[PDB]
Amino acid sequence: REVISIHIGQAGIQVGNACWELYCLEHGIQPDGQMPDAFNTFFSETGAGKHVPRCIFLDLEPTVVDEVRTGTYRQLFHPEQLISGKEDAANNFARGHYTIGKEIVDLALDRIRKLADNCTGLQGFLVFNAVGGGTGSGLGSLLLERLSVDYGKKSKLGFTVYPSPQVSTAVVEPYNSVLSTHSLLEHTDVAVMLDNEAIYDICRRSLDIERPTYTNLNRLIAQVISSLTASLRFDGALNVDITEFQTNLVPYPRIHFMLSSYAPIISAEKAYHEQLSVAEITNAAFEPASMMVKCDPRHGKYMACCLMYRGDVVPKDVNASVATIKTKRTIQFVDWCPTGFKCGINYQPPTVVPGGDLAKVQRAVCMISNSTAIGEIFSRLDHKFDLMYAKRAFVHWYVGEGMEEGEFSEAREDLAALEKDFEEVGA
Amino acid sequence: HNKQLRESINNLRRERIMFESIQSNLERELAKLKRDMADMIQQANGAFEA
Amino acid sequence: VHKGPNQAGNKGLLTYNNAVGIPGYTGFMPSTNALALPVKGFEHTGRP
Amino acid sequence: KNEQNELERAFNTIDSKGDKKIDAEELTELFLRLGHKPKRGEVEDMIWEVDEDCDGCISLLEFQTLYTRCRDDYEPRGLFNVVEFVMND
Amino acid sequence: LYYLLGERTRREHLAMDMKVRASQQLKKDSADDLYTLTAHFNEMRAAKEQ
Amino acid sequence: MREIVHIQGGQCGNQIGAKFWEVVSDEHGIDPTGTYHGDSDLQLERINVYFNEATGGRYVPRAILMDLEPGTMDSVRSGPYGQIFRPDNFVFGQTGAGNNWAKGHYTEGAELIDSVLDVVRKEAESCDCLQGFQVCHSLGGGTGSGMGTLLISKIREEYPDRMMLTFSVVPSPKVSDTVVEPYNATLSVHQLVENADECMVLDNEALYDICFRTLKLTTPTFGDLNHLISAVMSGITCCLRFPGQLNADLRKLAVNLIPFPRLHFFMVGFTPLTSRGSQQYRALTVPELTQQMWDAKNMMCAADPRHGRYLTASALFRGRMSTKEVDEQMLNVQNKNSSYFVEWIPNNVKSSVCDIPPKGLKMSATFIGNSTAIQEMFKRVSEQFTAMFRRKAFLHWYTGEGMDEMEFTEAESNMNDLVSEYQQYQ
Amino acid sequence: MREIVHIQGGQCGNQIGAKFWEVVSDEHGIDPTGTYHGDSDLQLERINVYFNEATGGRYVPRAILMDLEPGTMDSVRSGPYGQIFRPDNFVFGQTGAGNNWAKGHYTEGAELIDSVLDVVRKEAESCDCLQGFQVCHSLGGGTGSGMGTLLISKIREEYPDRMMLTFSVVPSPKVSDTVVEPYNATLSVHQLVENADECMVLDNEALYDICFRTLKLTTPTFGDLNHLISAVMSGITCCLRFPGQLNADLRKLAVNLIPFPRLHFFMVGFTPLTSRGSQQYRALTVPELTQQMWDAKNMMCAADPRHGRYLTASALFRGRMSTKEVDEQMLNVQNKNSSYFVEWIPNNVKSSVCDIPPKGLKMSATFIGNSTAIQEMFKRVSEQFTAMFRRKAFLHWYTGEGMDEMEFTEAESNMNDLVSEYQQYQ
Ligand SMILES: Nc1nc2c(ncn2[C@@H]2O[C@H](COP(=O)(O)OP(=O)(O)OP(=O)(O)O)[C@@H](O)[C@H]2O)c(=O)[nH]1
Ligand SMILES: Nc1nc2c(ncn2[C@@H]2O[C@H](COP(=O)(O)OP(=O)(O)O)[C@@H](O)[C@H]2O)c(=O)[nH]1
Ligand SMILES: Nc1nc2c(ncn2[C@@H]2O[C@H](COP(=O)(O)OP(=O)(O)O)[C@@H](O)[C@H]2O)c(=O)[nH]1
Ligand SMILES: [Mg+2]
Repeated sequence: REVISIHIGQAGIQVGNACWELYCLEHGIQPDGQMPDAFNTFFSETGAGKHVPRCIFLDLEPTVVDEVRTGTYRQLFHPEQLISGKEDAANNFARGHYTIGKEIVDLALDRIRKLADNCTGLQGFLVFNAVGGGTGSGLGSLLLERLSVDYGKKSKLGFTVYPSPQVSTAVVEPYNSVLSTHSLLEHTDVAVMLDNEAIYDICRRSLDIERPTYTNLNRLIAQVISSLTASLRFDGALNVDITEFQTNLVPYPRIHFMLSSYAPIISAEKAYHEQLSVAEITNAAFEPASMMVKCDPRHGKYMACCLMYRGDVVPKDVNASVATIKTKRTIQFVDWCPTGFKCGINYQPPTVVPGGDLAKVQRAVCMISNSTAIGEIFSRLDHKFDLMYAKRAFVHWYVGEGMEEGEFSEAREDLAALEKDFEEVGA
Repeated sequence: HNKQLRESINNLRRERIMFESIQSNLERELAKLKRDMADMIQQANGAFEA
Repeated sequence: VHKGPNQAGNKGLLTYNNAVGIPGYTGFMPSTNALALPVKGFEHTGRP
Repeated sequence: KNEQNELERAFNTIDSKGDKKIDAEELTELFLRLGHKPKRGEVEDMIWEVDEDCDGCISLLEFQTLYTRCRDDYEPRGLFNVVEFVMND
Repeated sequence: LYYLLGERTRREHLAMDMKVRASQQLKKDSADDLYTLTAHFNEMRAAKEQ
Repeated sequence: MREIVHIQGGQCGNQIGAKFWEVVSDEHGIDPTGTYHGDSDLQLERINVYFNEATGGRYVPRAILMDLEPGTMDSVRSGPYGQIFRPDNFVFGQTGAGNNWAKGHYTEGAELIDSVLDVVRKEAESCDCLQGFQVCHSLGGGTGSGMGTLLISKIREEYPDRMMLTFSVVPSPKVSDTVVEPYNATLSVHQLVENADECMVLDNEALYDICFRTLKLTTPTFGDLNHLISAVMSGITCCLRFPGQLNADLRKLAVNLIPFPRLHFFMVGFTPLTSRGSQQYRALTVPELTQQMWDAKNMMCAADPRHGRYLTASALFRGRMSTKEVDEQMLNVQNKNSSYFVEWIPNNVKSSVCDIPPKGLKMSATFIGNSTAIQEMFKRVSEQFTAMFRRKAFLHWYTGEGMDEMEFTEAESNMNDLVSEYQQYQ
Repeated sequence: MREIVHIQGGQCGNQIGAKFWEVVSDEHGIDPTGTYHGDSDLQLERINVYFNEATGGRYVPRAILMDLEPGTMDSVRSGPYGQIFRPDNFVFGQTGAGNNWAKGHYTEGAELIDSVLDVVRKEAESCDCLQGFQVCHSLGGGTGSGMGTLLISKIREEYPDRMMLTFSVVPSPKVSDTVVEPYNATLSVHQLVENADECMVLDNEALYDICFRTLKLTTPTFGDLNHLISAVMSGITCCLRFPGQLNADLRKLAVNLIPFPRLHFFMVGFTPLTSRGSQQYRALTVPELTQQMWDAKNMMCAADPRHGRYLTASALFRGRMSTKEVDEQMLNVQNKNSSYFVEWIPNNVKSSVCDIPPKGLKMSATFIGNSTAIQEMFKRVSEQFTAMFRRKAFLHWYTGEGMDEMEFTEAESNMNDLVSEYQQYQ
């Protein structure tokens, strides 16, 4: 049972730069790459006293990639994986999908080919990218397209980073986001949205760090992913693999967008503070003050929820907890499903990273649900997309690259169809 | 500041929506239960007369 | 009637106690001075 | 009720498609009939502060509770004052 | 004006919440009375059988 | 002589069977290395029902583990009494179904079921006279329900004359693991009512409630729940493995408890079950066991039997007892609560006595009741099935694999006619 | 054979019962670990009245502890002879009523009485031929008075033909611990006049006076008072457990003492009670016992009988005594002070002899007199009840909980006709 992880764009490989640091520490691998069977799902044992990740960083600008090449993880991250282009897509979906994709995607998927042939029990792929940028959106969609036509039946777990409504670093993010979803809809099987402003508020409120950088963000992103694959990496009382989300969380072939959350995101002094048990973290996983997307789940009705439990938990109290949640009436469910839960329990507690701001906790919960607040998110992005598109702003860059208005309009009405789909299902 | 207050009000109203919906569902279930109550009364009367 | 839940005093085969009583005693006897049941007519399970 | 028959007749004459829904755009044509030019962002606010249960659209029940509330006594009377004008004339 | 509107809508929302809580209490009452009535009907069934 | 092979499916089935083979080996006195170390001779004559002598006192169980994910098999070999199975009996897939009944019944079955059929065949003709088959599995999971269900169908087609026991847990909304519980349970039950001879229904909700109230445990892990189910399974099969003053075989219990070919869903209890703090303060008499046995809060289903009637009932006792006391206790229970029994069948209680108690106890019992309160469970499930199916949720992960819609309507109709005929005979 | 189920309610009842079971176990020679260590066979043949053997000489009391604050349970388990009760009989709430009769009768009763009824139902069906029940409780508190009252009412409506003893301490103005003493006593007495067959009025005032004058104790804690009350209760039921020249069971004593269905409030005493300093200067004869029995200062109630008349009286003697001496003494004490006895009833004294003295005495006695002076105690309480009820002090705590005012009017009216008919027969 093995799963490979590809990273697209500037944000994706920074996430991976934190993720694999967490992985090698969790499996006791020094950054040079050797230990002083559970690792087999991420690391292949070459020769003697060496392990190499099942991953490929890829990006168009060489700055961030060769910073990985020269950093502390020279020996661990292997030479061929780190694919780097010569020049950026420059926040231009057309430039990252039609000009430079045509030269880089074949080299990438030919690497993925020999990676899958090295693997034996491939569970699925999982991609890391942000759709606001050019490289993450454009060749990310192009790659996912060629991965779908090549394998198709294998699960594809897409952990995307959407632009925040009020916090924004770029300008053409609406154009690139919409053009990303136009392919993300019919290519990814299981796609999890993670905003930035929510993580800012989480680090501000619970972690009480006044001045956070991207490092702490990516640190807790790795915590979430590691807590999601812990069921495969280690045995538990009730294990749940990568194919179960495919079944238990996606009621329709076009409704796959999952809100994720994590608990307890706590500081060092506050672990000393509070008495921790299952009931309060099961609660705190449902407040919007602890979700990974800046959206209000009270505005929406849940479709299905999944609960990853790590550490020292029995099935008794977690079953009692979800009982209290199901009988609470602050939050409601759809009338379509009576049993809207999918639990999972693993024995190994979450590990800590030196320099990280989380305390070592006895037990933690990773929630992944499905709601209609996402349907509100896409409308919020759609509104500011049409505001800019109405004046034909910035269109000449994409047209000069070689695209037209047809895919603009059809992606616009494609999101409109997605809006209608959500409004119909939520009823 | 006006926009902040407006957003807060909008949130409050959108939660009021959820509250009235769950109220409606609970009322449906309560009506079904009182129907069951009346049925049990009728069954008891029948057994007593028998 | 005589057999009841939760009391292990008077569960012996004989109604009375042979140790300190005559039949029709209706006095309490402990479980220690109470007879044991016969399982079957032949007493062993072996094939030499 | 003797005011309320004409209230609901005023409501459907303000409406054009005849349904429960009235949009700010129909409100713009009503403003054109009144004669004074509304602001750029005024008519959305006027509909938003009164539309309470549903969203975007305004409903007959919403109009009704708004009317009896604004009949009573520091309260937004945005759309109330203008319909009252229709009631007066 | 918007401040006062918020002050009003908060009270209305709290009223809705308390109505929901009362509905839950009535749910519990109705469930208990249903259980007792079913028990009574089973008793009457035993009586008429005897 | 009379032979019972064991078939374990899915994760729950494997962990239940692990505890089951631990307690059976404990009863027959064989150590976890596979050799005999008992004291009494009574254990030797009836190990041929559950074992095969290999070489020099090496008794391997007549078991077949079957699933699709190596985690469960590793957890089997990890714990004690895992070194005694035959590695060839570890018939085993590689992909994994994962809560998808269509995966467990149409795609992965086509390449696993021929192999499991090979090994279960070879293990069937390895012995002389089959009594029947014994399958432990779930109705919520994918690799347990679907694969085990097709296995039942294939087996009942090849050996239609042998008995068959199915210990199947059912899901409940109060202890709910997954989301597709009704889509799995409805289809499996739909197939079990035409294939299986009888089913012993279990559920985790009643077990948790038992360990809370009667056992008064603090942390009811899965180990103790599987421990209770194992004690139940040893209790129902003790008649063949040991002599007694009145012997009741499997077919004997079936013909005593099954009045109609579709009325074969049993609810089970177990006695004695006492808390450790009160373990020495209690007494051991047949009335004491009977009071705990006929209690409604001791059933291992989420079906209050006082909301219906017992069609029939059975109690298998273990220990030195007087059958006169046994029969008068059954008569007292039938005479006092005469409303809770059916009218048109007199003497609704079958009994049996075996003279060997379980290890550590002086006297135990095992209750098996075919009541009509089970229709509450199936209505409770079928209504969730209709709630999801009426708006076609989650339907496409099944229709996209080979299943069609009329199968779901078939399971609906079969579930509905079953519960209606239960309501009829009530 | 004849059976007595013991029920303890409230803090007063539980601690009294704790010393009670200590004394009883001492008399039957069973050590606090629950095994037999006596010497004669006379102790064995009548422990089915009070105990049930669990397994191998482990005798457990037939008692039910019932309260709402775990501190009493802790104080029970902490002391010796604490590990003998069955943990299942520790039926027990969690909130606490706290001197609120409505809390003990309407709020917590509704969810605690069902469970305690199931426990006492199992304890009563565990025995064959009920003689009656024995309920120790208080009248001042809430969880003892109101709860025990509801339990008595439920039991009387279920087992109407069985006897019932209740030992109730009553409040006094001189020993006045709580403040709603009249509000609790009046309602409880109003219910004990209709439900309970007979009760024994006790009070802490007379007990303190006894420990000061006769015992000449320095620090009369609650342990010694409960020791006295325990000795009296043991003296009452000595007749069922040990044979004598003249048996007098509970029902036999009831019919000998109760002339009219409402005249069942008895003042009780106990002899001998002498200080260890003066036990050397005393003798041990039946006159020596009797002239301490009929002493006014030896009654365990604050109702001096020389303010009224005796209706009936009983004496239970224990030890190898001469029945002529017994009867000539009852005749002499009836002829000397003839005015204090009722006129239209000849031979107002029932007597009885048992041949087994308590451990530590050669010859003992127990006086149970049904006088008419108890109208003084009820008058003393009813006037405090009216004094508060005249302008509704403390009333909202009860009326706001479900009770109404006409219950109080009913209670005082029943108290008033009770006292007036005692005065009538005087
Ligand atoms: N959470 C998080 N987001 C990041 C991080 N780095 C970049 N981003 C997001 O990435 C978006 C812009 O895209 P980039 O990742 O900078 O670069 P790109 O996606 O490859 O697109 P190009 O700049 O054209 O190459 C910004 O809106 C950021 O929000 C990071 O370390 N953590
Ligand atoms: N009693 C018991 N039940 C279990 C155990 N493991 C899982 N279950 C139940 O089985 C259901 C899930 O079945 P699963 O093991 O996933 O079936 P599978 O995926 O087909 O192998 C859950 O509802 C659990 O309640 C166990 O060890 N003991
Ligand atoms: N003899 C005796 N009386 C007690 C003891 N504890 C409390 N009391 C009496 O009980 C009365 C108060 O009633 P209480 O015990 O609180 O009743 P409850 O609250 O219902 O349990 C006081 O007047 C005390 O005199 C005790 O240990 N021995
Ligand atoms: Mg970039």
